[PDB]
Amino acid sequence: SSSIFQLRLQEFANERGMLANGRPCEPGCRTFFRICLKHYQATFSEGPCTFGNVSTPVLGTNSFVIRDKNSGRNPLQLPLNFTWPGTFSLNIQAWHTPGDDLRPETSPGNSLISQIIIQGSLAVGKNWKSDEQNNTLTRLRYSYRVVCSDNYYGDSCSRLCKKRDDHFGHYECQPDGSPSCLPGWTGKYCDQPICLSGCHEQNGYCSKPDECNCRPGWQGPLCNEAA
Amino acid sequence: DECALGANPCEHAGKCLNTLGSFECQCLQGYTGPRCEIDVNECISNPCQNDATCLDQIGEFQCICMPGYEGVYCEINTDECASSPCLHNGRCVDKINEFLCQCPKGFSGHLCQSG
Ligand SMILES: *[C@@H]1O[C@H](CO)[C@@H](O[C@@H]2O[C@H](CO)[C@@H](O)[C@H](O)[C@H]2NC(C)=O)[C@H](O)[C@H]1NC(C)=O
Ligand SMILES: *[C@@H]1O[C@H](CO)[C@@H](O)[C@H](O)[C@H]1NC(C)=O
Ligand SMILES: *[C@@H]1O[C@H](CO)[C@@H](O)[C@H](O)[C@H]1NC(C)=O
Ligand SMILES: *[C@@H]1O[C@H](CO)[C@@H](O)[C@H](O)[C@H]1O
Ligand SMILES: *[C@@H]1O[C@H](CO)[C@@H](O)[C@H](O)[C@H]1O
Ligand SMILES: *[C@@H]1O[C@@H](C)[C@@H](O)[C@@H](O)[C@@H]1O
Ligand SMILES: [Ca+2]
Ligand SMILES: [Ca+2]
Ligand SMILES: [Ca+2]
Repeated sequence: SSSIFQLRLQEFANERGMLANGRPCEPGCRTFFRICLKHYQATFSEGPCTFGNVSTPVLGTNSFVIRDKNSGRNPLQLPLNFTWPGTFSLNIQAWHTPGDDLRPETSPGNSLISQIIIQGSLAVGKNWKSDEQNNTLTRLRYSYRVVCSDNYYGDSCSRLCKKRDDHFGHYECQPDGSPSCLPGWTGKYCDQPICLSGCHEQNGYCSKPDECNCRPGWQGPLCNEAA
Repeated sequence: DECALGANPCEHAGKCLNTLGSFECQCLQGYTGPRCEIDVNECISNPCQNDATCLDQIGEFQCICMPGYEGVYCEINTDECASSPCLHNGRCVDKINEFLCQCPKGFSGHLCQSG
């Protein structure tokens, strides 16, 4: 995967602890989430989660604030098998499980609480796009983004840069994925040594930075003196 | 020769081959650029028709069809009347991801099969 869809769940409110069918959660709504990501579609929803899907363990009961956990993770991660199309559909479902929190999705007694559906445009970037969905029973607060995987760069995450300090290159990685040459090197892949200052362009050369070596028939510190 | 000097210069498991006095990469399918660092965009040729969406994938493209379309390029309108669904000699009309049965007088229902 070259890019990742990241979704951060921030706040959920279900103050009366109700299910979608109108029955109250008993004793409380033990809430976990289901995420369905897919391509943009305006027509009534058809078919599977084409961009991927994921489920969470129970994060809270009834109303609760959801906090991040770098390592039940939040933000959630959906790694992508494709270059990011630029548009999407997102479906978030809130569920109640009467069973144990280990893979609540596999539990037989689950009942839906509520769900939302969004669609739109998103560019790859580190900025979080923030959204709220309020209805009379429940509220959901969240934010999302698409960022590159480690060592992928560019507006479509299509360019790979991995830092080198050996024979093939001496560089770091810029935000656009282009190599940033360490001091004394040049060229696209930073594999060209910058020869000593004033070393004759045609008659002198270097294999190491800050050096001047003479081609046949030349002499002096800068290799500019014929024979 | 030159590939021996250092860690493989070809990204994405590419194949280094020495050439005289320098070198080149033989990239796995779907990758381009001198050192295989660029993911080829297979969707550049815009193969997908009928408002379909082209997914650029590694070494291949996939067209996601609007509902009711099929084929590699979403170039085929699926014939929903192929199985002859309509009963009591109703008329099947092939629509977009749908089929409408027009019943003769006195018949009703989706497949026109009632009193
Ligand atoms: C959904 O509900 C939340 C809280 O119940 C709203 O958040 C407040 O929105 C008002 C304006 O609508 C702001 O003046 C407040 O500052 C917001 N609260 C906080 C803590 O920032 C949210 O706006 C509601 N959404 C809609 C569309 O009405
Ligand atoms: C959800 O993802 C799993 C694999 O992670 C897949 O087997 C399943 O078909 C997906 N469900 C939908 C509705 O796309
Ligand atoms: C996802 O990517 C892997 C390797 O990148 C590939 O082998 C696999 O077929 C891809 N999935 C699909 C559905 O094409
Ligand atoms: C453009 O369309 C061709 C069909 O010839 C397809 O094979 C390519 O992958 C696409 O870029
Ligand atoms: C054959 O009949 C079925 C009825 O379910 C219809 O859905 C298909 O489109 C058709 O081929
Ligand atoms: C990709 O999928 C197709 C079917 C359309 O819904 C497009 O709008 C979307 O980008
Ligand atoms: Ca060579
Ligand atoms: Ca590709
Ligand atoms: Ca049709």
